[PDB]
Amino acid sequence: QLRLYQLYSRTSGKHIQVLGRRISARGEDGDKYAQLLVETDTFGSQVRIKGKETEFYLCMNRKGKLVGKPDGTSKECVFIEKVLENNYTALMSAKYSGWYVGFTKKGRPRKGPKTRENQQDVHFMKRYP
Repeated sequence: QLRLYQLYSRTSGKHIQVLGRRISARGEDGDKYAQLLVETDTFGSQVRIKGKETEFYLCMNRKGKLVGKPDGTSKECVFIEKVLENNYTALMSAKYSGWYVGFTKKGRPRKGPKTRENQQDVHFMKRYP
């Protein structure tokens, strides 16, 4: 299943942007770089996230850095989607368990190794523009 939406960062107050190679969470509602095509496998656990504008996939490299890439074949470009008890959604790397997609209050992306599930930095709400 394919779906289109935006991811609102609990800490940054803005939406995730796939600007190209660079990833950020400073998108106003409706920002063209914040429109995300999200692919969900038949199990419902794993997702690929693609910026609709740039066509770059959101991925996490070995250094734990979030980065956009044109090629989304890598397992670094897959995330496990968890709806938490607090009703936010988190995105854990499928390649690097225990590492999460996250951002600072200024929308700067965080390093996987330095994250964990209970951090607000890694919490998101889904949004249908």
